[PDB]
Amino acid sequence: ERVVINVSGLRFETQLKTLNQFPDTLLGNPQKRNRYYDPLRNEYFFDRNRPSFDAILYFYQSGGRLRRPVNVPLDVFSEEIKFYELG
Amino acid sequence: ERVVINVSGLRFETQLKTLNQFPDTLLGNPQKRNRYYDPLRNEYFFDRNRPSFDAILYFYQSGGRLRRPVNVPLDVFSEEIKFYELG
Amino acid sequence: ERVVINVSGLRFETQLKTLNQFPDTLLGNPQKRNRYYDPLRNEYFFDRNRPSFDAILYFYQSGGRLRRPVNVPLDVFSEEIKFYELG
Amino acid sequence: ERVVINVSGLRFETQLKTLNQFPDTLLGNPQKRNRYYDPLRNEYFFDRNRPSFDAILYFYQSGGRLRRPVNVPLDVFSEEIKFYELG
Repeated sequence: ERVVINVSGLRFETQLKTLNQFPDTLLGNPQKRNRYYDPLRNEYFFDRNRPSFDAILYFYQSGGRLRRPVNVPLDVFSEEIKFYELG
Repeated sequence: ERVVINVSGLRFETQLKTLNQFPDTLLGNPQKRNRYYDPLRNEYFFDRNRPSFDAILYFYQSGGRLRRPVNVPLDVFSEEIKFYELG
Repeated sequence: ERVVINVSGLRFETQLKTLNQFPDTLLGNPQKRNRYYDPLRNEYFFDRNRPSFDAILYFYQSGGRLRRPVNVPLDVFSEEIKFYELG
Repeated sequence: ERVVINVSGLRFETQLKTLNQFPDTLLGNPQKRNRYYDPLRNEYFFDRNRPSFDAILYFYQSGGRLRRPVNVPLDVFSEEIKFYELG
């Protein structure tokens, strides 16, 4: 019931139900997310920006609210939104 | 004597005495906090905003001081305060 | 040669030599730091503000430079400086 | 294929291929990075500023983009850039 997402060493844990809410996104779509799955460690690994992920995960947890972390530059954050397919 | 609170993968450790200071809150009230207790991992798990929790825990540690993290948006933070019942 | 400081669940690792640089401080003075030592886990535990500690540790690592983290309020940070005896 | 960089207790994980992109830097040059390698723990250890490292790692991940974290002071960050040899 609980998924582990490893973003460059920073582990995030959430419920599969939280991700499946938006099946139109990378993390909400099994076919897409599975290419990042590590069966040895049983977690999804992304070699990407760590600070931006708090806002990405919150998008799912809040049911669709997206807020840019002030500490994260606008151009860095927009690239992440595009990668995770939230737009 | 020490409690572990797991907020979306981010572990916080504090003393039970620190939480019991405010028995009128979610974390200070055994009946409320226990529904989030995971006996397998022996920790309380919250699938919620990670950045906001530093200020939530500090509220207990400082004996009642609540300060909003600049890096956390006002509307996101207020929802957390309501959830943890600090108001 | 390496010490582990656990601040409310957030682990920091540094070298004993880095702390001993300022023997006039809490962390640089064996008699003071030892009352926070946990022999079971072999780490020093502080049930205190997590965000402020990055600047506290950097004080030792930089050889005396103290900068307040913008994300940490001035009154919260000053209380930490007083506790760790850096002034 | 995956490297672990331990910055004062904060673990970062990336791919060796991500670092080797810039062989002219500390982390991209085997001869330089190896003096910080810990064979016992199998990770590279740096007793340095933690907040600055997110932007340092992102430099490699983004293929050369360097942005200063607002929460990190300009003079602290510049010292890190010099140490990791990104300039």
